Amino acid sequence: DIQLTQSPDSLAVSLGERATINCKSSQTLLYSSINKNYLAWYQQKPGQPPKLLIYWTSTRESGVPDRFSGSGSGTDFTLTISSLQAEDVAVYYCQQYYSTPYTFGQGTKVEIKRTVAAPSVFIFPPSDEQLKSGTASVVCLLNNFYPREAKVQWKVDNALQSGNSQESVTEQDSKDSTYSLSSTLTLSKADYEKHKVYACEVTHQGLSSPVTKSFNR
Amino acid sequence: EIVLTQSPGTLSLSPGERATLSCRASQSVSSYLAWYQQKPGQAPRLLIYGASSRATGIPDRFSGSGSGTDFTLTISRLEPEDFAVYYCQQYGSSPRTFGQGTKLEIKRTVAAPSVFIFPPSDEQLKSGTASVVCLLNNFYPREAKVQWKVDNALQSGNSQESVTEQDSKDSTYSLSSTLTLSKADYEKHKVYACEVTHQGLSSPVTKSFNRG
Amino acid sequence: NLCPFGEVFNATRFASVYAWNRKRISNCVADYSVLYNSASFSTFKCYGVSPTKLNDLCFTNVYADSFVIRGDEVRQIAPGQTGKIADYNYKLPDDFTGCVIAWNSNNLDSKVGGNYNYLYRLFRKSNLKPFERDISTEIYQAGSTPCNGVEGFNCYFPLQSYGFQPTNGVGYQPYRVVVLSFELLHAPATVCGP
Amino acid sequence: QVQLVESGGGLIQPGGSLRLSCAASGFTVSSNYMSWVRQAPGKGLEWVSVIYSGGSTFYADSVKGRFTISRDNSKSTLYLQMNSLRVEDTAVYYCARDFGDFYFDYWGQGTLVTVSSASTKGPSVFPLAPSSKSTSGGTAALGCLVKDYFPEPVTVSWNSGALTSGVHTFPAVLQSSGLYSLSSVVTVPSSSLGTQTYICNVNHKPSNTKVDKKVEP
Amino acid sequence: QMQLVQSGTEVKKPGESLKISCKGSGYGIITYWIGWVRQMPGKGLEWMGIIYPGDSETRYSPSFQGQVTISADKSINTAYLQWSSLKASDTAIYYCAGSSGISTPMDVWGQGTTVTVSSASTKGPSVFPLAPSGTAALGCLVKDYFPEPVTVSWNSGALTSGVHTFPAVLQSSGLYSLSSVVTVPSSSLGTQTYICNVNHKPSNTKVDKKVEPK
Ligand SMILES: *[C@@H]1O[C@H](CO[C@@H]2O[C@H](CO)[C@@H](O)[C@H](O)[C@H]2NC(C)=O)[C@@H](O)[C@H](O)[C@H]1NC(C)=O
Repeated sequence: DIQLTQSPDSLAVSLGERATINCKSSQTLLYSSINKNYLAWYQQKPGQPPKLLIYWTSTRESGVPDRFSGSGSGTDFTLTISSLQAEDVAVYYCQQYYSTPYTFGQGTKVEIKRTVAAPSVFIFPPSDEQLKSGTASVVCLLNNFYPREAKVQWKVDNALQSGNSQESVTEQDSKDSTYSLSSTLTLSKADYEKHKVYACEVTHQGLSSPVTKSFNR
Repeated sequence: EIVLTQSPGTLSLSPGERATLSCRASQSVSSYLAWYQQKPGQAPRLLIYGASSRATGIPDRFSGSGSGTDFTLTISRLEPEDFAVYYCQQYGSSPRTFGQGTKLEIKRTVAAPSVFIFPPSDEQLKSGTASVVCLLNNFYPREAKVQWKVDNALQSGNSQESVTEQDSKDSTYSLSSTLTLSKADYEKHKVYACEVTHQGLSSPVTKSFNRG
Repeated sequence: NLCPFGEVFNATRFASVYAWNRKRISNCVADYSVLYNSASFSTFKCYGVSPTKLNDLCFTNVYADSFVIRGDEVRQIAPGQTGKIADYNYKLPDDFTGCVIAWNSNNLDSKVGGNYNYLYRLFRKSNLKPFERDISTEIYQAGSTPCNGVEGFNCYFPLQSYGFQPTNGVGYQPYRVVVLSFELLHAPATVCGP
Repeated sequence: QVQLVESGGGLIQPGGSLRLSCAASGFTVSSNYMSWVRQAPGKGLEWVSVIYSGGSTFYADSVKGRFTISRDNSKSTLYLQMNSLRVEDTAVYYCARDFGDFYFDYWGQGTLVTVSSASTKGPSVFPLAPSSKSTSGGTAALGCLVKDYFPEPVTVSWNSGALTSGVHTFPAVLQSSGLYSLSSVVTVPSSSLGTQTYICNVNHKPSNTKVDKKVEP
Repeated sequence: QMQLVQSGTEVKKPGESLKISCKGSGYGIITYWIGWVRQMPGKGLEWMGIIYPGDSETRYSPSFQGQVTISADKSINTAYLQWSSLKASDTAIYYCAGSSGISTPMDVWGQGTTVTVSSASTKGPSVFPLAPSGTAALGCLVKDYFPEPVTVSWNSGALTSGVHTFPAVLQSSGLYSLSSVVTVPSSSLGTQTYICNVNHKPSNTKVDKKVEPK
């Protein structure tokens, strides 16, 4: 059971720059008779099966652009992507095939770097038809913001809510490389009509002052 | 001859609910009753024997209850594959007898039927018979009233209906009504209309055509 | 020096049909008028012999077979009959000469909640020969897989409990049956009427 | 595992004889109670005959003196010789292993016995062409009409099994003429009528009839 | 030039058995060992086991040693991953990969087979409008549907710029909820009509909901 731990978990690199991913191994992956380290690198774009990039830590798979290079020996291995482009956004795994069972790393997320953009905050009250079903859902939208990190808090007549909301985040946009986040607060009609003011607290590095969007039932 | 009577004739429940079925006997049988499940196109499958004992390979959500003249099969947490026709059979006195069965169908939101009408094909008209097909597509509940009105005159006695089982995906029924007439009778009228009455329709829907 | 008919008919407890008891009666005199004049017997069917003329005859051996069955199964206690009781529990020969006497014993043998003490043979690979008693409890092998004395798939217990709850119908209620087998041959006698 | 596979069903004239077979697996037929249970089309279940493990035979009154259940240990098969058949006997006959003449724990797939003085006839297939009357929106309805065949069954496909989504094959309805009628319809997008070709494949084995009908709007 | 094609998407209740397929076609099929990789929703790749189609030699990861069975049929060049009793934890997407040998990288990968195991049952989505409150944003709420996926389009695909359909999120109820929002000029609310096309194929549900200001 050879363990592979790779760092960093996430990486943000700009166009025409270098990205570096490390991979730490718990055992030497070197064969006596071949003098090659048995470690491999894989690329997995979202929604697609993994693709092999580099094997033996130095040799590049045929068809891989030469901007990908492998390095390292012993227990340390590194993957270098010089001149990062838009099509290299994926999750990269280091896998050892020295001996069964094969093991993978936890994965490394790679994204582009963009000029900081403040989110556009909108809030949507639950529709009349949904209220007929006895459940009210309030949707708060953060549109076209970078970086992905953001803080969202739900205030229902103040006093905050903890555990009645879920968040969904989109991938980086293919052109402007921004992010979109939606947080939906789910409550029954009984609890929905027991309060008046519903507010969506938003915290982001685009603006120092938190932005609050609210409405009255 | 001892008769078993099952209630209800048909039961409609959503998945996850609890289904209760009845089986009343002409005479006391003293726990000598069994329960069978039969899916459409398949053979009956044993569920309960001894009126309470569970057959091998039967999930715990099926339970048999009752004795003497009154018996009850209960299904809890209904799963989509648990919907079929259920029979009760007594083995207290020869000859062994079954029941009329109880159809168990999934309940869903009301869906109005799409109405399509098919004039008889020219190939069929050569043989001297004309058949007009009216299609009611993807509706619920099953109850639907189909009337043929030819030249605004109500037709009766020459139409047969057929309804599919519940679809495995959207749980909707489909109905086909065919009006069969000879070529001579078919060409003695101009306007053929199909009128559909259903719960999901604010007013009756009529799809019609002219023989031209 | 009378024959002990009361020990058989008025016995406190009867045996199960699969393990039917038989009492040998010899070297005694009997009064058959206590039978065929009583009104307790629901069915009194005699084959070959005349119960009315029994009081002035002689026999070598008279066997009294006793067991308990359902009312539905009383018809099977008869020569030439077929069924679970006739084939697997108690079979009479086609030339049986005697009487089958039965009566309702719901008040005696039927307990609240089930007697569970009267059993019948449910599974047997072949039918019984006349006057045969199979008291085996070996697990019935319904397949080619050995049972090894443990019940399971294709391995059932050959015996079944009757139940006998007092609230059941007349057909389901227990019935006590006494089968009298008469036999005359050579000349030892020892079983005569008055 | 327990398998019960039946054979012998078909069409037979009234008064004619017919024998049913039931190949068994997973138990010894000479040691188990076995029963035949029939089911009239659209009706409930009805017990017919049972053979005890000791060879005893018992029959229902409606079939007594005409049917004769039997077993063959060498071939592991249960037989039901049906003689002097009547129109009322028309049913699907099931072969079931019986537990001590109480209940049926294993059932066969079932074979259909049809008793009638009508003669076998192959089906006639006519198209149900799409039109404006058959187009309630972006979806159009088309199908086939399988008419005047006897006896059952008829299997209907679309594009030799390629088309299976949104296909409704209605149950056979017995016409006043004594011949079954069946319709199968499909729902397709209205933009594919001039591009795709729809063919319903109708197969009626009793008449050795195979019809591949094209439908044109 | 070795190609792997897997079986279709599977949705099963817990406790059911499942057998998936992975057929290979190429030139050096005799040299390829077929492995299996599991990727749980939001998790990384997990190596389950490998098999050689020729002699059917099979090696399992210790985690999956006794709860999965890998079999191969060298006649038709197909490897199978099989379960006896499915668990809710088995919900993932499974890949079959081909290695030209043991202790060799995996060159060939299949498209993947999505497996969903849930106690829930098929249910159609409920589509609720998101009322509009310069730049103005509206959208549609797709709630309480099972199983995935649901495709959302606007104006029959005419509107595609500014559309953000968020990834589905599993609710505590065991169902899925999804929101899709668009960005439009605030001067077109009174004139332009916006309709979201929500199609849930494993329900035969197609809803065309129109959104307008309250
Ligand atoms: C079993 O016992 C009863 C006993 O009851 C007898 O009733 C008759 C009716 O007049 C009477 O003659 C007796 O004296 C009673 N004897 C008593 C009360 O001890 C008999 O009826 C049965 O015949 C007996 N069984 C046999 C085989 O004799």
